[PDB]
Amino acid sequence: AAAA
Amino acid sequence: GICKSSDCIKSAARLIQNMDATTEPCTDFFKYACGGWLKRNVIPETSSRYGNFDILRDELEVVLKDVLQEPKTEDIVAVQKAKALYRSCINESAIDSRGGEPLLKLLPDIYGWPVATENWEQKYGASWTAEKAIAQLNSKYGKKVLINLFVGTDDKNSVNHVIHIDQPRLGLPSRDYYECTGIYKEACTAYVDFMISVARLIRQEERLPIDENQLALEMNKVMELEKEIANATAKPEDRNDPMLLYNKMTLAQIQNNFSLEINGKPFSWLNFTNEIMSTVNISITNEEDVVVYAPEYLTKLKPILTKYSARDLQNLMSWRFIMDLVSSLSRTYKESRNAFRKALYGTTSETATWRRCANYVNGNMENAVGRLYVEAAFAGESKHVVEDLIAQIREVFIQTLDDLTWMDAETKKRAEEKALAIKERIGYPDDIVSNDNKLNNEYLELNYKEDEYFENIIQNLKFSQSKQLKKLREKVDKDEWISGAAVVNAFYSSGRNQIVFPAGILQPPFFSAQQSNSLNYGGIGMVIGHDITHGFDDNGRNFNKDGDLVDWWTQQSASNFKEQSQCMVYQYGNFSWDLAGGQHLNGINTLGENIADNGGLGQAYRAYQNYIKKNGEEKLLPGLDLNHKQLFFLNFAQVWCGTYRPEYAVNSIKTDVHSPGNFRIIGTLQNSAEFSEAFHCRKNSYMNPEKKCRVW
Ligand SMILES: *[C@@H]1O[C@H](CO)[C@@H](O)[C@H](O)[C@H]1NC(C)=O
Ligand SMILES: *[C@@H]1O[C@H](CO)[C@@H](O)[C@H](O)[C@H]1NC(C)=O
Ligand SMILES: *[C@@H]1O[C@H](CO)[C@@H](O)[C@H](O)[C@H]1NC(C)=O
Ligand SMILES: *[C@@H]1O[C@H](CO)[C@@H](O)[C@H](O)[C@H]1NC(C)=O
Ligand SMILES: [Cl-]
Ligand SMILES: [Cl-]
Ligand SMILES: [Zn+2]
Repeated sequence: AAAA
Repeated sequence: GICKSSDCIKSAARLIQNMDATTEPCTDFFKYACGGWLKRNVIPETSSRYGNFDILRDELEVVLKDVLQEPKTEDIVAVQKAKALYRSCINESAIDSRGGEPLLKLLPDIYGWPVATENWEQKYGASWTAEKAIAQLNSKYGKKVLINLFVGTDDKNSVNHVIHIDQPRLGLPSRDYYECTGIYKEACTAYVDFMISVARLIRQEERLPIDENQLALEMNKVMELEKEIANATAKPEDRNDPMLLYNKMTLAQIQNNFSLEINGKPFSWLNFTNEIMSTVNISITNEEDVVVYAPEYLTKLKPILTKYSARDLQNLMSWRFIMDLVSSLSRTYKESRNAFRKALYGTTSETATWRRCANYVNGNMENAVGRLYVEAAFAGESKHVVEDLIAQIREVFIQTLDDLTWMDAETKKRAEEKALAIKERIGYPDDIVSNDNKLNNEYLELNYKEDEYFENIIQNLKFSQSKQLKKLREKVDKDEWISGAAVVNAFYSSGRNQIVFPAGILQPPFFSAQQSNSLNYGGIGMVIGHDITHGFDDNGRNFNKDGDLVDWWTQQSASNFKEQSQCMVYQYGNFSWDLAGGQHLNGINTLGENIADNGGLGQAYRAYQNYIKKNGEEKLLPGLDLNHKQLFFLNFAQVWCGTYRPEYAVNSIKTDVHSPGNFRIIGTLQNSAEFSEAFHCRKNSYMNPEKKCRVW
C-alpha cells in the first residue's frame, strides 16, 4: 500500500 | 526553449496552483509545495481526510457512476449483475420501505441478539454452544468475533494455503480507544449510545417494552466485555517481526495449550474448525497444521470468558455483525450510525449514496467493474511505458546494492535474487476485457434481485467467505491479481514477491505518456521504487524470492539493518502532529512505509539521472523558475498534498501504518542530499539536517  | 504543449501547460497550472512560492523550500517544503492547495481546498463534510489521493478516488467514483448507471444491450452477464447490484443499492425508496425487516429475518440464523429478544435463555441459550455461535458468523457471513479463524497463504510454503488463528478486529479503530478517558471519552460514549439506539429500534420493530436502564446496563456490559478482549490483544509493535509471530502447531497441540471454558462447557477446537470448514465440504482431524498468530491472546482469553454467560457473549458477537449491516437498512437505522461516525471520524454528513454503492460493487465485483473502468478511462498503450520504468528502477535498485557499506557481498547476491524474481502486474488482467467466459463464470453463483439489496449484500458475504475456505487444499493461483483495476493505490505482496500498479494510479499527477518524465519519475517512479523497496523493509526483508519466511540475512547484515533503520524510528518518533493535539508519530508502526518512501525517491531520482545521461535534458515548463531536477521533487511532494480532521488525526496515529502526508515529504527530503543540492539549501536548515537516516 502507498495510501489508506 | 520551454515547452508550449497542452499537457506541459496542464502540469505547470496544477504545479503553480498547488505550490506557494512566498515560502522558503528549505524552511518547510510541505507549506512550499502544498501551501497553495491548503489555502483553496477545505475537507468536505463527508470526508475525514482530503488530498490528491482522496480527490482522485472521488474522481474515480464519478467514472464508476457513469458506466454502472446506464445499461447497454451489448453488455455480458457479469456486467448486468454489477449494474443490477448498483441499481439495487441506490434505490433508497425500496430499502427505506423495508425498515429493519431484513435484519429481523437474519437475527434467528445468528442465534438472535439477546438485548432485543424476550426469554433468550429458553429460545437459544438452552442449546447454545460457543463453537456453533462463532462458526455461524465466521462460515456464513465472514464475521470473525472472539476467535479470528481464517484461511490464507502459508508463510513457509507460499504455494499452499493453511488455517490461521489470530486475535479479532475490534469495534473501535484500535485497542487504545478502550481506555475511554480524555480524547477517547467522546468515542466510547457514542459507541455505547449507538448500541442502545440500534437495540431500541429493533425492540420498537418487534413491539417489545423499551426499558432504558435495562438497555444502558446490558450494552455497558458488552463494552466491559470488549474492553477485556481489547486489553488481551497484542500491540502492533509486538506483531512487526513475522518470524516471532508465525507459530505453526496442530489442533492436537492447540487443545492441550490453549483450552477455553465458555458458559461452563469446555471449548472444542476440532468441533469448531469442522463446524466452519464443513460449510464447504472439507473434513478436519487433530493432525491438521494451524498457524497461530496470537498465542498470548488465547492464553489471556481463558480467564476472561469464564466470568461471562452465553447471553453476555452473544450480545457482543451479534452487535459486531449488526454494526456493519446498519448502513444496508432504512434512513432510521443509518441516523444512529452517522452520530457515532461524527465522534470517530469528524464527518458531519453521510457519503453520497451513489459514491458508497459505486465503491461497494467495485469491492465485491473487482474484475466486472475493472472491465467497465479500463474500457472508459484507461488508454492501454500506456502499459508499455510503465513496464520500462519498472525495469529501469529494478536495475537501479540492484546497482545500489554494490554501493551499500553495511551488507556483506553474499547477502547482496541473495538481495539481487529476490530483486530480479519480483513479478510486475501493470494496469489490469487482459482476461477481463478479452475473455468473457471466465468473467461470467466468476459471478455465475450470484443471482441479484433489484428490490432486495440486503439479501444481495448477505449473498455477497456467503460468496466471499465460501470462495476463501474452498482454497484450503488448493495450490495458490499465480495468475490471480491481489487488487482490482479501479483503485488509486499501489501494493507489494511478500507472499507472491509481486509489485502491483492498478490503472487508477497510472494517471496524473503520478504518470502520463505526454507529461514531462521529471513528473513521471517524481510521481509513479517513486511509487514503483516504494513497492519494490517493500520487498526489503522491516517485514518485507524476512521473505525469499518465492515469498517464503526463510532467513537469508547474515547476523552482521541483519544487525546492521536494525542499527541503520533504528535512525528512521527515532527521526519520525520526533515529529509532533499539530492536527492530532501535538501527539508524536509511532516511529515503529510507520517504519516499514517510511523505509519504502526514503528508498523509492532515491531509486526514482537515480533512474531519472540515468535517463538524463542516456536521452539528455528535456524542454522546461513555462511560468516556473524551477528546473527539471526540482520539478521531480515538487511533483513527489504534490502527491502527498492534503489535510486531516482532528478526530481522524487521532485515529490515524494509532492505526495507520503510513506517516501523515506532510511528514512523508519532510522526513524523506530531510534524508535527501540530492534535494538540498537541487534547491541549494544551507546545512543545519530544517529541510537539510546534519544526521541523515538511509537504508536503500
Ligand atoms: C425502486 O424500487 C421500487 C420498489 O420495488 C420500484 O418500484 C422502482 O422501480 C425502483 N426505482 C428505480 C428508479 O429503479
Ligand atoms: C490488561 O493487561 C495487562 C497486561 O498487558 C495487565 O497487567 C492488566 O491486569 C490487564 N487489565 C487491565 C484492566 O488493565
Ligand atoms: C459439533 O458439535 C455439535 C454439538 O454436539 C454437533 O451438532 C455437530 O454436528 C458437531 N460437528 C459438526 C462438524 O457439525
Ligand atoms: C528523538 O531522537 C533521539 C536521538 O536519536 C532519541 O533519543 C529519541 O528517542 C527520539 N524521540 C522519540 C523516538 O520519541
Ligand atoms: Cl470481538
Ligand atoms: Cl461504522
Ligand atoms: Zn507502502
